[PDB]
Amino acid sequence: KKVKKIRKIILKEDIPDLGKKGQLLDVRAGFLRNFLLPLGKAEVVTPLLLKEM
Amino acid sequence: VKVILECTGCVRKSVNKGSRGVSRYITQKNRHNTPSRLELRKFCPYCYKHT
RNA sequence: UUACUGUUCCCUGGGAUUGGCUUUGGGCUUUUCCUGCGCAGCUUAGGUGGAAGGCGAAGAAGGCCCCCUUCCGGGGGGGCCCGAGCCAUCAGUGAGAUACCACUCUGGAAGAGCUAGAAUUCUAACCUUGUGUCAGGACCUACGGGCCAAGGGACAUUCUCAGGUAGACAGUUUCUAUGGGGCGUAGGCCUCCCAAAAGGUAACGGAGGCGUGCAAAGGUUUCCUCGGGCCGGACGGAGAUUGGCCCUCGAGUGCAAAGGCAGAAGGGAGCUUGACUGCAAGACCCACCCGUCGAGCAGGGACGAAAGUCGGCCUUAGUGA
RNA sequence: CAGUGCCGGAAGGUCAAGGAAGUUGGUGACCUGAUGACAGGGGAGCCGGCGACCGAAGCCCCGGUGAACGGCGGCCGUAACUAUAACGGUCCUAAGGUAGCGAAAUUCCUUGUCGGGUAAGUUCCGACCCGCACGAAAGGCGUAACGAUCUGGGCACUGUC
RNA sequence: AUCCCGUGUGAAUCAGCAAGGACCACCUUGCAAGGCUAAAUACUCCUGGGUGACCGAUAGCGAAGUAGUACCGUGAGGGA
RNA sequence: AGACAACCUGGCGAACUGAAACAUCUUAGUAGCCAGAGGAAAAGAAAGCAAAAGCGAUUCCCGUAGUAGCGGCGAGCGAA
Repeated sequence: KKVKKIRKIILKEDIPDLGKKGQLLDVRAGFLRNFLLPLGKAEVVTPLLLKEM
Repeated sequence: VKVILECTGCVRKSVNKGSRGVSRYITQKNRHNTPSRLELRKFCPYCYKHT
């Protein structure tokens, strides 16, 4: 019935799957929370950091 | 089998004085179809009230 | 309890906690190539448009052969050989040049995307485990904290919706008459008797029917009227078609009975839909709710030359707020 | 193993929420004709309804399963005197009571017939059998021992009489 | 319709948004998801003042003297 | 941090009953139990009501109205 968020991110260290610290692949919500944010292996796309870095 | 069946006029939905469908139910059709000239419709006379 | 309605336990699907891949294939996509024997013919005419030059040495016509499709008519096509052409209103044809273009529809193939489906898969959260690990002034082989372990693995667990589902559990019902109750029968309408010469009348008092049928068995204008005896004529028979005498309406009238009806309400013909709309004084019945008849008027008709009859059916059952 | 239960299948059918191609309806900028009185069709968008197809278990369906719920049939004929039927025919179910026991804590009729016991016993024991309606783990049949058990006859002992 | 809640998706903000009993337009009112606030108001185991067409000894409080007493119940509790 | 007569707010919340039975409904969100607090509490300053006319935070009494309405359109409930 329903799909869940597919949330943009930006990286902090190379991904063995999608990109080497540059790409913006909208990973998944069930993925940013554990591997990406626990392991500090990603940063969420804040509109604040974008236009200042 | 004596199923009911209603008869009907010549509709012509209009903006005239209240003109309107005029059903007259009747019975007995165990045959082929039967129309009849039941009358005194909205318009005064009538003929061939079918179905 | 296989009575009614439900709850809980349990089972399954949808959503949430919920993630990595990398594939198989279902439904949309978007870019990559063949597809065509209406007949007049240069001849297997693809529709619709731009439409006077494309296509060539980043190397054609032609013949030598390979492959695939096939209606063995030919079509797409690799290789080599070849080396200065295959081309347009040039006319046919509803529609044009294989010069060429965008594609494209006739359908068909694949790497590209959504959401699923399935499959295995690992690791980050989840469940589970640990004599293991260190300690706080002491241990925590006193449950437990952090830590790494080891299994399991996005399944399970929980939360919500949905289908199924144990009387395990709950909330309730299960009629009355009934010459005691139960068993049996009965429960509404119509007709005859009991019903006592208006009406009405009771009993598990005695006889029966109904829960319809008919486009005609309705409506009109007409005509004649049955039966059961006897006599005639072959089978024909006790009883079937055909002519003559008694008759009380003993025949019938769709279905029960009573009352009715033989100028018929009995039977048959002619045309037809009045088995219409708006109604209605007054009556009958009358606990109420119901129910029944109705002169007469207006419209618009049928039949009938006219008078007149016709808003269902010989009347009472065929129906329920 | 017919019905039910349970288990295993689940190929096909019915199969909920939900998902969903479409389709439909209202509202509606602007549009259009007439005596008088007002409609109609209608961009967008916003709100609705119906919905092809998809949607698991369940059930239907198919097999196993009775120390799982339970069930175990009648009528009509013939044999060597007459009879009773060793044996046959018919509808039937899923099949038609096996072994044992039997008028039995189950037999109504019924103090059933017969034998023993008694002077006389509807009680009692042993048999027969037409088991109204016994019967195999709601077990069948029988058992030595045991019973403040129910039941029949004894000897001794007595105011029970 | 408004009004608060469980599950999941999950807007805009003033050339906006909510309400005006589905919904859609136009108009009118009010503008959410932060908080606080006196009075008029209901009450009596009670205290003070007053009143009684209220009782006056099985009535009035159950109770006009050691009355929740004696007594009864294990206990809650009953109760002269 | 314990106590409380009644009044109040919150959470959980029955049943006998009425419907001449009874499962929707009604007794009723009453009783009771738990949790707070006050002399009062709760509510409250407008995303309100209205209706081409106006109001202006709450809370109570009168009255509209036993009307509108809801309802096995039954018993009954009953606003503004």
